[PDB]
Formats: sequence, structure tokens, C-alpha cells
Amino acid sequence: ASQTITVGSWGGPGGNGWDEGSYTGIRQIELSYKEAIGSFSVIYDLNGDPFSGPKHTSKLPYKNVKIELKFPDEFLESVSGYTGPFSALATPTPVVRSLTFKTNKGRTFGPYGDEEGTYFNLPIENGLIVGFKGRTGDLLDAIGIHMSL
Amino acid sequence: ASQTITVGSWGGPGGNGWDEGSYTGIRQIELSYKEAIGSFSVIYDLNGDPFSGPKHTSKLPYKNVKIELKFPDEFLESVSGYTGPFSALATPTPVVRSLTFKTNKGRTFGPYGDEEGTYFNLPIENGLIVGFKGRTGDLLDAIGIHMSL
Amino acid sequence: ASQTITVGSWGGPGGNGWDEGSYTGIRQIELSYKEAIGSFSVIYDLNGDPFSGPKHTSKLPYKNVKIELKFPDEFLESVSGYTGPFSALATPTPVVRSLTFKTNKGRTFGPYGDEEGTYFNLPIENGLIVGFKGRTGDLLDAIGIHMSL
Amino acid sequence: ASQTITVGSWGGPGGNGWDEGSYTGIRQIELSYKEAIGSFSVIYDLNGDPFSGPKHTSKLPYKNVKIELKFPDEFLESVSGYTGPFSALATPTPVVRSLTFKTNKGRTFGPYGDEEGTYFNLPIENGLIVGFKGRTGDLLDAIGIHMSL
Ligand SMILES: CO[C@H]1O[C@H](CO)[C@@H](O)[C@H](O)[C@@H]1O
Ligand SMILES: CO[C@H]1O[C@H](CO)[C@@H](O)[C@H](O)[C@@H]1O
Ligand SMILES: CO[C@H]1O[C@H](CO)[C@@H](O)[C@H](O)[C@@H]1O
Ligand SMILES: CO[C@H]1O[C@H](CO)[C@@H](O)[C@H](O)[C@@H]1O
Repeated sequence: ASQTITVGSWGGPGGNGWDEGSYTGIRQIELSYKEAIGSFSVIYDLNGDPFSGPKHTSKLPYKNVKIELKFPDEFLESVSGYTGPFSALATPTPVVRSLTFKTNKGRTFGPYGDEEGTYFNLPIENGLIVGFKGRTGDLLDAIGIHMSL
Repeated sequence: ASQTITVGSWGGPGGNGWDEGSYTGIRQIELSYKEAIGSFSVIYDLNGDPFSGPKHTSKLPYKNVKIELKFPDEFLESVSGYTGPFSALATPTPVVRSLTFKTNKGRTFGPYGDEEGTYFNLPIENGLIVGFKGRTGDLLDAIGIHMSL
Repeated sequence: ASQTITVGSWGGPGGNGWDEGSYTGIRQIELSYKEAIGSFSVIYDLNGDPFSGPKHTSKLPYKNVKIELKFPDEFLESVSGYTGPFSALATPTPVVRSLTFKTNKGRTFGPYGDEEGTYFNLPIENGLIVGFKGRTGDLLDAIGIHMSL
Repeated sequence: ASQTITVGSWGGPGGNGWDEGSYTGIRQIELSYKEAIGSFSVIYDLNGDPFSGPKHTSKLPYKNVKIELKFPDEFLESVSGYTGPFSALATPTPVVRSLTFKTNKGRTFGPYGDEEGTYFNLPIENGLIVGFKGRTGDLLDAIGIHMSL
């Protein structure tokens, strides 16, 4: 059972948890958004071959978007976003409202979802986001990260 | 030259940089504070023997404080705080204003320094803060972290 | 691109190289043998689900064998074997003649293949064999290992 | 308590154990030898400054030798040697009789001590020997290694 530095879990305890696990790297990210982040599934790299992980999609009719990294020369060097409860979707607990990624090549994938609530930002100076972990219900209640060299 | 996952660097580009490096674990943290964090030096564990790292002290007449962890049964599981520019000490760039630690034993070392500015929080679910990195001038301009299993 | 401590490469430069990569752990090992080791393919654990890696089989009509580890309570704690050139199969370079595994549960999978040539033994005191690397032609010319915590 | 992949422990159970721990790298190695290896102490690199670890010296009047690596451009890429019991020094258990190092720059520090007994060889394809572990009595009964990226 090898283990991987797991960091954070930003967001609330709502929805059901999920942990896609560790892989060799990240190739593509797919997420839906509107006033908050809804669906979130990612395509990892498993030793050279692309491996699509579990789909954590939500029913909310949100705008979808694909984030294609120019792997393996380009990789996430920063993950930041906003977390706060959502009124329209009657649930008392916090939800990831906004998410925004930044790659080592200078490419930043603009903030998806409203930018309001308490801020969180993970600047990676040395290391690789090798996998995602998080909780999903009708939206993305929380999101976590696996890292390695 | 062996390397360690390095994360963050929360705060501004002011002052001079410093990186204390990687060690086996953390035993004691010493920092001075008032409206922001000033001095910051830590005592690591180098294979069982306590090893005091470089002192990054500031002249500002601030209130000092020692944080003694009950090593190795107790270790930091969360580091959070605030970063924002400081008026009184004329400098245009952001500074770590507040810092607050939480150990796996439930012990939280209350927020030191004013809690205003943009928030940052590093929840550690699996891994160890094995070393600090950061920038100091008259205060603690920024602070970073080294992690490992 | 998430790298993993890679060790050894015991054996000769004959045949074609191959690297199955890193995974979460090892579940089953399949190898054929006679006077030396011929086919060698393994089934890894990818975050809980069994993942069969590339088949590196050889044509030689050798006796096959499956090594099923009681994962995840049981794992390899030692890999040792013999390397030396082979007469019968006219090739001037060394080949892994014998291979023998030992698990943390005391189970040792007896030496497969003749035990002659120069000896090699990797005792693992702390760490996990998380993936194999090696060269195959008509037999297993050499074998390597990926490790992680 | 951060941990490091620890490998091997080649040699016998004689003498008293010792573990110098993990450091940033290796700068110099000092060992004494004759028909077997006697004294063995090393100077590590602790984040840039040379750090001398525990001296594991033996009284046997052996020939001493210093191995200075051109750190950090040069580092051990292979450690091999011989282990077998020693007659002259009446002890029934195995002892490391010979030890030989090879650096990434092509420099090989010739076999020290008689080359007889069972062979052991650790080729490092990716990773760093970051610390030694071993057992010493009147000679070097066994030797182990800590590795990391
Ligand atoms: C209102 O319903 C769903 O979505 C919210 C936020 O995603 C969760 O907290 C909740 O448990 C349900 O899964
Ligand atoms: C005003 O002087 C000092 O302290 C501030 C904040 O610590 C730094 O930005 C600056 O460069 C100096 O080191
Ligand atoms: C004789 O043929 C094959 O097998 C040997 C040993 O496996 C290799 O060295 C060689 O290149 C071929 O692949
Ligand atoms: C004969 O005396 C010493 O040295 C040998 C080999 O080093 C050890 O096995 C033994 O316990 C003593 O420490």
C-alpha cells in the first residue's frame, strides 16, 4: 500500500467523499461551473499512458470546460480558489465556489465559479500534484491534493 | 543533494530570503509578534538529537513566544495565518501579519500577530513539515515549508 | 512526470529494455523458468484495484509459475538471485539465471532457475518495491526495481 | 519522525548496531582495512554545511584511507563488496571483508579488504545514498544504507 503526501481538503464536510488516488502525473482536467464548482473529473498519466480517473460529475446544468496541460513539459505549479457556503442550493455547509489553476509555463486557467468566501492558495515550489481527493454531492463540497517528487 | 517537496512561500518578496533546509522533524518554534510576525527561528530534530537551525530574528521590540511540541508523539498537522502589507513599517509589499499552528494532539497555538489581510491555510492530512524556508527583513516577509513522509 | 527511487539493473545488456513504471503495490508475479528465468510479467495494485502490467513473456518452453502475495498484509521484503551468461542459448552476455523472493510473512518462493553465476541480493529494511524495470530478449537479461514509502 | 527508504544490512549480526541517520548528501568517507573492513565513519552534507557523523572506529591496527567526493557534482552511484566470516579474528559470524565504491564521475575507489566470501552489489540508477547504518565490533560486521531523491 504505498502512500503519498496528501495535503489540505479545502471546502466543507458536505456531499460524499472520494479519493482518486496517486498516479504518475496530470494530463487533462474537466470541471463544470457557474456560481460554484460542480463536476470535477481528471485524466492522469499512468507511466506514460493517459489514465482517466473516476468521473465526479454533478447534475446541475453548469457550463463545462476542459483544461489540457501540455504534458509532460507543462504541469500545475499553483492551485488556488474560494470556499464558502452556497445559498441558492440550500445546504448550510461550505462549498468550493471558485477554482483557478496556474501552470509552470505561465498559462493561468482563469477563475471558474464566483470568487467569494474564504480564500485558499497552494503555491508549489518543488513537487508534483500527482492525484486529487475531494467530496462531491450536487457540487464540489471540498477538494484535496496528493503530492510527490 | 537530496531534495524535499517544498510548498508555498506565502507572503511578499520583501526582505532577504533564507532556507533552513530539511531535517528529521520539528521540536520547538520561537517567534516574536505584535501587529505582524517579526523574529522566526526553529529547533529541529536531526535523527533523534535536537538541532537548532539559523536564527531569523528582527530588531522590532515585539513580544516573544516559544512553542514546544511534545516530540515525537506531537507534530504540526496544520499551519495557517494572514498575509498583507504593513502601514506603520513603511514598505509597499505584503508581510506575514498573523501565524497560527495546530498539532495532531488537538493543541492549537493561538493566532500570533493581527489577523488581517489575505488568508492562507495548509492542512496536512498525511506528511510531515520537515523544514522551513522564508524571507525576513525587519519582519517576516514570507514563510515556506518542506514536507516528507 | 512523478519519479521513484530506481535501484539496480542486475544482469546483462542483452535483449530489449522495458520499464513497467510505478504503481501502488504488487499483487501477483508470473515468471517462467528452467536453466534461467524467461518470461516475467506482474500484476500491480493501482490504488486498490489490481492492474496487470505489460507481459514480458519469452518463447522458450519453460515451466511457468504464479506467485500470489496476500496483499496488502504481505509484501516482498527481499529479492535475490543469480546472474551469469548462458551456454545453451548462444549469447555472449550475462542473463538472470535464478530469481528467489522472500515476503514479510516468512513465505519464501524457492529459487527459480539454476543458482550459478555472480550473486545479487536486495534486502529491504524499510520501503516498498513499487514497480519493476528490466531487459528481455529470449530470456530475462536483467531486472531492476522501483521503491517508495 | 520523518523516515527514509532503508535498504539491505549486508554482513552478519555480530558486534553492536548503529544508525547514523539521514542527511542531505555525502561528502567524505573514512574507513580502515586489511583482511576485512575495520573502522568506518563518514562526513555528510547537512543542507550545504559538512556534518561529521558518529565515528565507528575499530582498534585493529589497519591501513586507513579517506575517500573525498567532489560534492555535490559527484556522488556514489554504486556500492558493492564482499561479506564472509573471518578466521584470524575468532568470531563465528560473517563480517564485511571487502568494500568498493563507484561515483557517477567514473571514479571507482578500488576494493578495500580481501575480496572473498558471498558477494553483494547495490547499483543506484536513480536516487541518493543519504545515510549509512551498520554494526561494528572489532571490525565492520554489517553495513546498511538510507536512500532518497
Ligand atoms: C443539497 O445536496 C447535495 O449537495 C451538497 C453540496 O454539494 C451536499 O452538502 C449535500 O450533502 C448533498 O450532496
Ligand atoms: C523596511 O525594511 C525592511 O523590512 C521589510 C519587511 O520585512 C522589507 O520588505 C525590507 O526590504 C527591509 O528588509
Ligand atoms: C539469443 O537471443 C535473444 O536473447 C538474448 C538473451 O535474453 C539477448 O541477449 C539477445 O539480444 C536476444 O534478445
Ligand atoms: C571478537 O570481537 C568483536 O568483533 C566481532 C566482529 O566485528 C563481533 O562479532 C563481536 O561481537 C565483537 O564485537
